[PDB]
Amino acid sequence: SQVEHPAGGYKKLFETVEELSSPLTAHVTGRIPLWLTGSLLRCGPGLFEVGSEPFYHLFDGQALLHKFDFKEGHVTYHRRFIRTDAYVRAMTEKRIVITEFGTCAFPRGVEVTDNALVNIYPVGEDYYACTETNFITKVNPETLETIKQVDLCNYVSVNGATAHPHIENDGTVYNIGNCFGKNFSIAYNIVKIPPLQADKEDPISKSEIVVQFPCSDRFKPSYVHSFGLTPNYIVFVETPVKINLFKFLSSGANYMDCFESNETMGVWLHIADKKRKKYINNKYRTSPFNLFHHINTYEDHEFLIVDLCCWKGFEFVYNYLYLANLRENWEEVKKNARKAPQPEVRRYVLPLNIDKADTGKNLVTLPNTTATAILCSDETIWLEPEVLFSGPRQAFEFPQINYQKYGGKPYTYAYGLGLNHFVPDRLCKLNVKTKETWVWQEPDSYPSEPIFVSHPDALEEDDGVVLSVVVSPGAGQKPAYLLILNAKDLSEVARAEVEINIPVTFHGLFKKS
Amino acid sequence: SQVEHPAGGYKKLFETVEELSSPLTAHVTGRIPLWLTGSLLRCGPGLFEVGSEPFYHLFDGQALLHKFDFKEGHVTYHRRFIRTDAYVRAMTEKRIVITEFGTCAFPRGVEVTDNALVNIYPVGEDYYACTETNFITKVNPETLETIKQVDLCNYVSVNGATAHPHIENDGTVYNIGNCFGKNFSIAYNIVKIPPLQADKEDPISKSEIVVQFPCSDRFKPSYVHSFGLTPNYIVFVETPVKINLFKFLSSGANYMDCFESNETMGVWLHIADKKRKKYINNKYRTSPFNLFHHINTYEDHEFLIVDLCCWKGFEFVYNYLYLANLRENWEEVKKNARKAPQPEVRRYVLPLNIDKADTGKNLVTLPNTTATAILCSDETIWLEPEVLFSGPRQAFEFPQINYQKYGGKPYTYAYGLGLNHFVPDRLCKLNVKTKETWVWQEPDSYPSEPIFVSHPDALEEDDGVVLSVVVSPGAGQKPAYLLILNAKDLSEVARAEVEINIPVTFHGLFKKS
Ligand SMILES: [Fe+2]
Ligand SMILES: [Fe+2]
Repeated sequence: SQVEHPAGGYKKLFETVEELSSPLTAHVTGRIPLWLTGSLLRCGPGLFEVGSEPFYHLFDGQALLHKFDFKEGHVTYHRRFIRTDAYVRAMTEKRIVITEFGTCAFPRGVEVTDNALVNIYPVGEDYYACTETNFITKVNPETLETIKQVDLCNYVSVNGATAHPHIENDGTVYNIGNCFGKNFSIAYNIVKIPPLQADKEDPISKSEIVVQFPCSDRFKPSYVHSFGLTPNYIVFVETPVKINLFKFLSSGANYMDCFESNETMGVWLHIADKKRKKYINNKYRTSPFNLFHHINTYEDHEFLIVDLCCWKGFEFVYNYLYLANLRENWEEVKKNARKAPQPEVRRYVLPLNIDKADTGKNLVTLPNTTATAILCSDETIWLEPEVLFSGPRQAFEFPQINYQKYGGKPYTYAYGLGLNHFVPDRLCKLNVKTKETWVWQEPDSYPSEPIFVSHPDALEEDDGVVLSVVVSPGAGQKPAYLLILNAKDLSEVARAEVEINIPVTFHGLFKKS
Repeated sequence: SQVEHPAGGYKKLFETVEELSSPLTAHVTGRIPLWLTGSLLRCGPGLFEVGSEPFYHLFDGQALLHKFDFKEGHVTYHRRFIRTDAYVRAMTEKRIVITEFGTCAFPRGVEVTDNALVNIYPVGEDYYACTETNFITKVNPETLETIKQVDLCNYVSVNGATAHPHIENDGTVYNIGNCFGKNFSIAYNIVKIPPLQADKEDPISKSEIVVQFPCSDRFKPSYVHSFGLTPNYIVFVETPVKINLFKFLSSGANYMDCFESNETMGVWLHIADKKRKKYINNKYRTSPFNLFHHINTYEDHEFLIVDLCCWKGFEFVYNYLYLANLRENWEEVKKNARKAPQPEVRRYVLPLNIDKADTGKNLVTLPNTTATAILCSDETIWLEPEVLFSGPRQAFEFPQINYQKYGGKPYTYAYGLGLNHFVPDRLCKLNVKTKETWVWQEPDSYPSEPIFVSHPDALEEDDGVVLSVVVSPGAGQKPAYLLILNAKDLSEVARAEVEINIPVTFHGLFKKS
């Protein structure tokens, strides 16, 4: 179970690469399924230094857009840097011009980064690469050309937005960002972008605030990375990782310098009625953790099931993700993670109906969970999770599901990237009911978030494949490849090898063609 | 996994029986191991009503002492009521005379029960049956005669004592009970009874207070059921189940009426240096749970590993253990448990060395756990467990280990009784490192706490058997039997059937002969 990486091949995930001018034909081993037709689109950093000025953090390198195309069993690979302000101005001036998450730039107002290195998602007929700021970047998903920059503040009152909007079957987009909501107060706004309507105009110009969540601290919003969505409810988790706005507006500093941990609050969970557009005043509380990715959320009788990838503790996990740390040799990478928060997959169960006559008791009356929710006299509901996966410094992270058909609904399976002291080195499948797992790994191979693609005529939940981009440096070996696994048991079906390196990618999607 | 008991045979665990005048030869099926030589001694209630006056709670029925003897593959069974004050006076007066845990008796000073229905343990050359009060009862382990009543208050300043003293290899006994310790204050005392010394006098007359733990509340001690012991440390867990002494001394009421839950404190964990006899001022804190049984505790580098059978929530679990509830039909037993705390086996890891320079970080630097301990600025150490077993209303309870050789030391295996909505219906083995489990169960069979007995030539931790007393009522069937399982995989080795019923038993021991 404890796998070692003494060769240090994971360092290639963080080495600069060049863009291609046209797509590259990939060498196929095994058999690419013939129904797999479309484009795997993924974002990540590709330039980790501008000349002699280095980027310091994992989330600083300049956005590179990757694409693997699949048709009739053949595969191509293409990549282009996103022509953002951050990238363009850095190429023009031959230096780092915009301040990135953990890299301050040396020398009009505050120039917020639009380095869209995190994720890509559809709004209407368009696709937008994003990071976590107010700026998103329209891209062409066939050529990978950078179409335009969009400033979300032109359309709605929010200071940022997550790279994990939820998208319903009709194309309706929901997302969360903090704002200066009320009188002398901070809040978090849920924005809804409708699908493309008859009049064919930009759906973003029809953005609106659906509902607002209160903040635990008047002047300090929590860092929100993702959130939960069901047909009827929105779920938001407020962690003790706080953004100090006073400290940001003072400054030259970077984004990381403005984060702090609130030691006493623990985690507050909030639910809103999605259709009635109304915050529900249920004071759900639990112990402290970092949270980046919701796995999935759904309704079961009068309860919300909330599956989370947690990190136990209140220190901000991103402190362990500086490039210097991740480029260290293996023994030192392990040492660096010794005092880090511990990863754990957790199921929380939130009762929707709080009856006073149950004060002091466990309200989770469901038959198939060990999660609990205690109603206290002060009207807080204290929650304990059911643990679904727990491995020592072995994270099930970057979770993916059969989203289109089981997102926001009762489900059984999640796929994830396994992180070993923060270094990605395996792919995982988790049965969230039985807790059985499947694993894929090979020595000296470092994979990316697995994306699920259904067989188009699937009736079962895991009838399909997962795709992952893998780096595998070494003598007598192709430096990278696209991996295709059978979603049933994570056995290898095919892989598509390329002869150039591919750096780390965070998120992406499969666009059926 | 969800086993049903529509026939309601579990009710026989709570039906009055008669004592025997001499031992009964048991009918053997399979093969009793020839090295198994000695006496299985177990305590439990055997009289659930005095004439027409009923006892109400599981911990009220009058103490019955059971014994299965093993020699050269043959088995006898014997049982006698313990001639306590509670029992004797009830037979004399033809009514309930002493107030039991959940049964008040109708008409100075305060007459505290000596109903020794819980456990039996050795002190020097003697054996004592006990409950949780200041009165313990010397018994003869061969004849099952009741020798004498001992009032612990004659020897040491404590108001009670648990039924789970720890006993070292040399015979030294440690235990915990609360006391009016300091000025205007409550505390908990650790008492040590030495082994039988040269002068041959009663070791109890040489009892002494080793160390004292402070209380979270000035006038309200927590209910303490058991505690942890290693070669060098004592571990005590202070739960939010509190005893209200003011409410007790006011009263006619019973013991149960004086319990309450503190909603805000959570759980406080305390450690004392055993050899230097000194409380260590480390403020370990975690979320609320009920706790009855420590599984085992041990030292690993500079950390205490603390394995616990927990119930998630602060409502007192004993509220669900009234005889009326446990005698209900199956569907109503399940309904009654719907809002109960959820059982969970948990490993906590307590750092012994708290360095201020790690404030805000996880101090658990061990490689093979996901347990964490966060050092806060206010100097509390917040703890999160590693979950070892978690099943919906399915408790791994009444834990036992290879105590003599692995108690207080690094270990791998625990055995337990599986409770299904509080009804015992299976036997379990847990590998505390890998989390693999083994299960024994048969329809309509309701077993007792499994006791481990080692093979004389054992090379490994689980080389031996577990013994359990099982009730199995029904047509064409022996109403009860002693079950012998192989500790390796919990496969059946033998059983020793008797033709009379055997009610529920709580704890006991095997006395090698
Ligand atoms: Fe993310
Ligand atoms: Fe007990």
